[PDB]
Amino acid sequence: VQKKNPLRNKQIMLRLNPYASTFAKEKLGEVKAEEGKPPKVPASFKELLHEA
Amino acid sequence: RTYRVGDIVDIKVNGAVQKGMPHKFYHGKTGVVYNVTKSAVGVIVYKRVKHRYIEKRINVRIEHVKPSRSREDFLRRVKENAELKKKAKAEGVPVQLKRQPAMPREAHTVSIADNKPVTLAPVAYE
Amino acid sequence: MQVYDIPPLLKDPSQGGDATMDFLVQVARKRGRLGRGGVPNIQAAAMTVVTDWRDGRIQGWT
Amino acid sequence: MGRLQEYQVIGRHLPTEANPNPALYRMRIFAPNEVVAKSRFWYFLRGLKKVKKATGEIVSVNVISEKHPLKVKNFGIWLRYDSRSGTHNMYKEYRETSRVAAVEAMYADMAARHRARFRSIHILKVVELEKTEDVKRPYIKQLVAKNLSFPLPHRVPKISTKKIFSAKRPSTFS
Amino acid sequence: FKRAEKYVKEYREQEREKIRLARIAKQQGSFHIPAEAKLVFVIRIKGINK
Amino acid sequence: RELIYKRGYGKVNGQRIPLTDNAIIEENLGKYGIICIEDLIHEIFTVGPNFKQAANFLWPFKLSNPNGGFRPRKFKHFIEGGDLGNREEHINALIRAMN
RNA sequence: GGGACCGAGGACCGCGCUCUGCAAGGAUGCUGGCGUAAUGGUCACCAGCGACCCGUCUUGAAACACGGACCAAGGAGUCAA
RNA sequence: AGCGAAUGAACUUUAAAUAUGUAAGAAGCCCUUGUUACUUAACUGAACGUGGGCAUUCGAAUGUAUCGACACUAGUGGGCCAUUUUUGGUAAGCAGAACUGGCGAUGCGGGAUGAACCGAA
Repeated sequence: VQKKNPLRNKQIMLRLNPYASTFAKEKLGEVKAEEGKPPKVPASFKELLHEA
Repeated sequence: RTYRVGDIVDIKVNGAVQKGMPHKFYHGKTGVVYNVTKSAVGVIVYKRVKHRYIEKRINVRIEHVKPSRSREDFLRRVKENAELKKKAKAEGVPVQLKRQPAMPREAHTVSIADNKPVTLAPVAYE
Repeated sequence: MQVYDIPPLLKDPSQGGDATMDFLVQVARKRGRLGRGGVPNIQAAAMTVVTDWRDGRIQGWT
Repeated sequence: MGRLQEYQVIGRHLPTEANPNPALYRMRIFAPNEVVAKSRFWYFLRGLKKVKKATGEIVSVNVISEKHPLKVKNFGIWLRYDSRSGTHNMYKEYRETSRVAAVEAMYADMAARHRARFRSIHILKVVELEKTEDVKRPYIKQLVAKNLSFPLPHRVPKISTKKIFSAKRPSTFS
Repeated sequence: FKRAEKYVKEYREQEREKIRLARIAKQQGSFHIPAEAKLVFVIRIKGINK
Repeated sequence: RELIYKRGYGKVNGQRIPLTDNAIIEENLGKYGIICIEDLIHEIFTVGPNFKQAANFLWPFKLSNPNGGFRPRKFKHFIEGGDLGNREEHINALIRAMN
């Protein structure tokens, strides 16, 4: 009878996508990056970046 | 050169012979032979007016006509697919028998060793 | 799921009666076997899976 | 030409059987965004070599940020521009903070004095002048004078444009 | 529910894989060239006069 | 995602039917393996073998005019300060305004 | 969080969910004044903005040219072979 | 572009820009064999077919708000302007050809104004 937007209506989004509840509860839009010591930029890369 | 009624010919219009030469619109054309005479060949060509195509009949001599190979790609494919299909059924795996358009290139890495990049100015001074 | 992806099968009434109809569709998706209108080649996808099983592409034991 | 950024664009001709591991050329391009920097790369490479977008690919595009965007520098820009007569040479100096800001200052300057367009200006060299004696133009020379200090005569105050009527007349001293 | 579970995981893994490959090329000295895009959205913005 | 969820309509017997149910996706693209919205979104984004059937099933998207306008003059190419042509990821800024 | 415009259908059925029912196949609940020119409508006039005088003929088109003082009644593709 | 390939627009390994002709399978086939007054030294070839299969991507993409044939009926059968390509000439004008677009049957926004401009039906 009328088209209801799933971006604005939470009930329509759960009708079309039942994982939208688990997406919000587990905060899958806010996943942190994996751990690890980030290794430095190699010196050859910086010299080419500032070559001229 | 021997021509048969019904084959596909290409009109080139050589400038050595001024007899039997068609118009410049019919130069560099391609049509189907409907009539063969002693020295001239009648070729049916297509010409577009606004949206449709009006078929026109022109008499072109032997010195301006040559065979084409546009069909030859189609018959080359019809045997190549035939042998491939028989060879596929012989050992029993499917093969993509179609030709597909060129796809975007996949990801790859390029090493910088031995190929250090050269910097270039907008205009060359040397 | 780790080999040919296969997003999970709709089970339908009963178990295995219609699930492996959907499995042949999903395998033909990942292989790329369709129709003129796009209808997947379920039978060629099935003979692909059997051939891959004969070659040892899928692990399994009793 | 907007808030320009320096880009390091590296591109090469497509690898073939006759010539695998191709030449790998590199340019520095001042462009408003990523997409313009690729286009200026292939435009400049087309004039120099026979490498176009159809037979070439982009290897890397990186942004060259300033080392010290808080230190005042004297820059020298050597450029060619095209007029109705032909192609000419200039060397102009700009007292700025970043290499991109000197290029923005150059484009507005060439549009103002000489009515030059972005399509006619070729930037050949942007050089930071390390020493004070390297400055050659008198408008930069008076800026690098020892104990430089000046007043600001006739300063019109910032009055809001919706304040149509004022009660007392403004002053232009402070 | 399980189809949408594996789609979200795949999108995250595909995004991280492009970053990791670009990182491991930069530290090995090389350049990683990402794949040319397979999808394009075309919007018509001009009238059909002339 | 926003285009399919908000402006997504289907060709069902030559008619423009909004995608308000997962059922009408299954009646039309269920033989291709597509049974819900997320499979339709997965197929367009990760370009699969059934892209031709899924893209043709979608009615062409009737976007509105962008919020904030195009540019001062929009009939030049994007690489000379216009709007026509190819833009890498700036089409996402255009799609956000037209949605 | 702050606004604007709209309430389309008329027992139930469907797709779903935050569950003694819900925001889920289109607005209900509570309250006030008036119950008559109050809303609404029709003319006359002022105000803001818009707006060549009709028909015929020619031509790619205009322009020229022709008819037009006003009203009532009559007035032009019919019949036969 | 090269002539650290040969040779010398009329040179080429390669190859633009810009439009353009033709072909892309079920009507094609392939395998077995029937006719012919065509053809061949000849159960040799050419045409039409019978029997099996390629019917699930059946042999590029994209679209498809259907397409073809026969019979019948009405209005039409003038051009103007512009882009691009091309031919000829003049002191300068200008004259011809091909494609395409606009106007003729088209209202609306803009260019103060409006047959030929921009935007958009």
